[PDB]
Amino acid sequence: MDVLYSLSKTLKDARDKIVEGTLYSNVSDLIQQFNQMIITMNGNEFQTGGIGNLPIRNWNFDFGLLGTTLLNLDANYVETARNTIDYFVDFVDNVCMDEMVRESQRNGIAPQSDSLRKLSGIKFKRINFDNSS
Amino acid sequence: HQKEVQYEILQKTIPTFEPKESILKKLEDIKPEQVKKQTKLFRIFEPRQLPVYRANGEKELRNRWYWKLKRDTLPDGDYDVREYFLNLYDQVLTEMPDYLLLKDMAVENKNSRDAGKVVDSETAAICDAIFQDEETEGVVRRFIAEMRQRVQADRNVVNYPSILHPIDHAFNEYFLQHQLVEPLNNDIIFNYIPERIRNDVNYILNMDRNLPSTARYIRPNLLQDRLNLHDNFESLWDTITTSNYILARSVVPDLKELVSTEAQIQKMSQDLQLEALTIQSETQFLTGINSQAANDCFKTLIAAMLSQRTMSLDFVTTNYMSLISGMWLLTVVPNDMFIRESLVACQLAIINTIIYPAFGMQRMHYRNGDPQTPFQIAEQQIQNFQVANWLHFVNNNQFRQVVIDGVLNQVLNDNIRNGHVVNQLMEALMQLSRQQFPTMPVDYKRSIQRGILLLSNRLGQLVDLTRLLAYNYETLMACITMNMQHVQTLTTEKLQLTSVTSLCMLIGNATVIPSPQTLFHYYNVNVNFHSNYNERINDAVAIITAANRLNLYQKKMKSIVEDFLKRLQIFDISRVPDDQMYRLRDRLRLLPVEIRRLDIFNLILMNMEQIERASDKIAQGVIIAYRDMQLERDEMYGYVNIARNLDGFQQINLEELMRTGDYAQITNMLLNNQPVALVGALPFITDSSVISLVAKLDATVFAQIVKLRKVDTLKPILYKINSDSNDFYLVANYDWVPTSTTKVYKQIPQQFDFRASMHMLTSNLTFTVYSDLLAFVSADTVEPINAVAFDNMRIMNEL
Repeated sequence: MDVLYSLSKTLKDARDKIVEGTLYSNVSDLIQQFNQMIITMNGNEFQTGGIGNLPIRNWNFDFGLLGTTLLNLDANYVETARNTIDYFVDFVDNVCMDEMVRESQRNGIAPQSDSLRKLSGIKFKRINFDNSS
Repeated sequence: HQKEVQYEILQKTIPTFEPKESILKKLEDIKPEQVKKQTKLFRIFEPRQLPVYRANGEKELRNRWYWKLKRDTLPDGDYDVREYFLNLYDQVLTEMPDYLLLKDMAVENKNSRDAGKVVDSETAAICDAIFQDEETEGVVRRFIAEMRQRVQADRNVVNYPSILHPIDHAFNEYFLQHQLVEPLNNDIIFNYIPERIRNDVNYILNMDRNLPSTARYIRPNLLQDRLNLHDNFESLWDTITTSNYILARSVVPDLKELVSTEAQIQKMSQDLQLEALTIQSETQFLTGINSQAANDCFKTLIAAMLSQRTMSLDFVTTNYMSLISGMWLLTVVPNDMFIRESLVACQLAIINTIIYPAFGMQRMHYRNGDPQTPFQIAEQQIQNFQVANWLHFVNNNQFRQVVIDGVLNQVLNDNIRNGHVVNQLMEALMQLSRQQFPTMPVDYKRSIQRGILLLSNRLGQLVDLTRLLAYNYETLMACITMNMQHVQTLTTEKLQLTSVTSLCMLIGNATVIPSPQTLFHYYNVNVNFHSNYNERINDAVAIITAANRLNLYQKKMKSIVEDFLKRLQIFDISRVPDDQMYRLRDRLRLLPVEIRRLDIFNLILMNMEQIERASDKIAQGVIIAYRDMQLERDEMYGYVNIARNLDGFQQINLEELMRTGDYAQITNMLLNNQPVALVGALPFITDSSVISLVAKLDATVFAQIVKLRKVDTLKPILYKINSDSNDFYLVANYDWVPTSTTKVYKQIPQQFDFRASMHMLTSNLTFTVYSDLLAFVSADTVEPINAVAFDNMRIMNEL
């Protein structure tokens, strides 16, 4: 749940802060967090949605890191970031929906969907950052 | 010959200095980060008196103070200017002080009426010049005569008046506000000692020095590897582990009071009865058994484990004494410390020469690439509990990973540390001495069993040796500061099993532990290497990031990476593979810049344009407007064809024009007299001749652009018409408006303002910076006879 929230928060920050012409100093920490997220998620397969009419979605992560060398962000940087952000946002939305439609009488506080169960492993705990909501 | 050729092919890709041992010197020459002290305030600007002119172009009777670059050496061309500012960034970083004590730079203020002092002598010169100037305000003069320093010795604080350009003040204030010195007290030194050595009862640590409150020190940057050189840098990691292995060899203690080599050799010869056998190699059996080999084995084992450098096993299969000793070696040394082929070969020799023949089992037909080692198969296939249990331990005695004080450490099984598992080995091989060896010839069987008993009957000595080896490893591992990453290296350290036999058969009961000074030296070398590694990473990342943010697209990061590797002191850069160099570049590009260097770069970046426009030898551009424009009236020139901005003109970037080589647009505009602004750092000719302006020579300087398709020779004319011109009468005695078709895009110098330049610089009155903290620790050791292990029992109990 903390890793899922951190993914969503990182993506929201990327959508709100990775904008054309912005100083790299405005995004440097965010770019580090985003690259950490990409590294952590790369090479992992996820499956979301086999309950009700929720479609089966398969997710593969093979993305390049964002650059750290610009002074102000330009169109190329924003386009690469936007493509990666779109894929990740779709993945996070599907994972959230898959988790929202499931319930358990025994351990209902624990994750129900297999995607969130996978995200609860130690290998994803690096993604975790600011939990302010 | 062929083997040497192939090994040379492999070694040419490893940046390890070929005389391995020489590396030690290179490792021990790395000193702590040199402490830099500022001797004078950092200045880019100085006040200078310049002549001024009335609106009619007549020189006035007074000069005016303006800020000018002390060293006006800016090059032409925008790219060259950005390179100049990168070089300025490097100069500032190298000359950046680690601390400042302003009292050192404080000098006497000549005009002070209250014994005033200022920092620095340049401020004194400026203040004297302003005091003597007739156009100075009386209030400013009285303040110079009354401004005072404040020295609070009880608080250890000093404030001094200074005159500085705002950029110079920014730099000096950053230096003053962000010094690297921290207060030093005995608690900090005590915590600087490794925590496991402070808890070891074999070492007595005392603090017999008093540190004044004015003591300072600079914290080493013991950040863990940001480049992850253990991952996907085979050659660099091979070099790193080789250097660590050499250092560890240097610090491993020497064994004392070893068994007499003559007595042990005669004993082994009598027991083995080799002469009575039919072994084709009768002499070679006991060769290599001596005290030198035993010491070399001790050093090699502990150093290899400390450096996590892979070891290869070199043995003659027919020498079953070597195999019997290798049984102990595999018992005590984790099996992941050996190259897989060597471990498999040694284990298969042990299985097919000793263990399976002992139990009458069919010789193992082991297959290379099997996920199981020969011992892992034997553990399942052997039913005897002694041998099977020893095999189980040997199979599962890999290093355990644990983080202590933020450092990853490879630690041993507790049964190795207390030496208890040797008993199991003894048990196992005692069983091997009772086995029938069904089909073996009886003399060879007797020789093997008597060798097994030779190792067996040294149970107490081997327990003592195992405890001593483990204790020495742990004590020297307390002194490691970089993560002990376990990787199978390209090259290995070759360990002779005859040296293992020497160590097993010659070790006595003389405990030898690292000296406290040896531990402190090892820890200091490790800290120095780690800090230098981190600092050079910071420097490389800073320069790469600055070059990228300065848009220095022709800069080769390869040179930066090579300089970084050279400053690491342990790489022969000529043998670094290119793929690894480029991977290093990529990983360095991803790291964030250290705060101090990044702040300095921000300062330089934000003040770049102001510094550039202060230069008197480059202009910021030239507008070619084929209409007649009146010469502006400027206090610094008289009449001058100066453009304050480029508004209203198409801009052609001269750097882009140079880089592309496409001169079609510029040529079309120059041919058709299309107004334009050529933008870029340009040298200009200062022309004071009115006749030159009438001759319109400023408009004659752009045809060479079309002719040569070059912009590096473009030198526009800047007119400076005033009463000092030889032909100024033409302006004065005739009715006309001096005009030109070209203007030079340049700025006017900033006037000196006393209120905007007078600052108070604050620092500490005095302190002493110390480098060797462990010099403040009085370290003694117990008698080796009384040295105990982690379990509070003596390391060697056979006494």
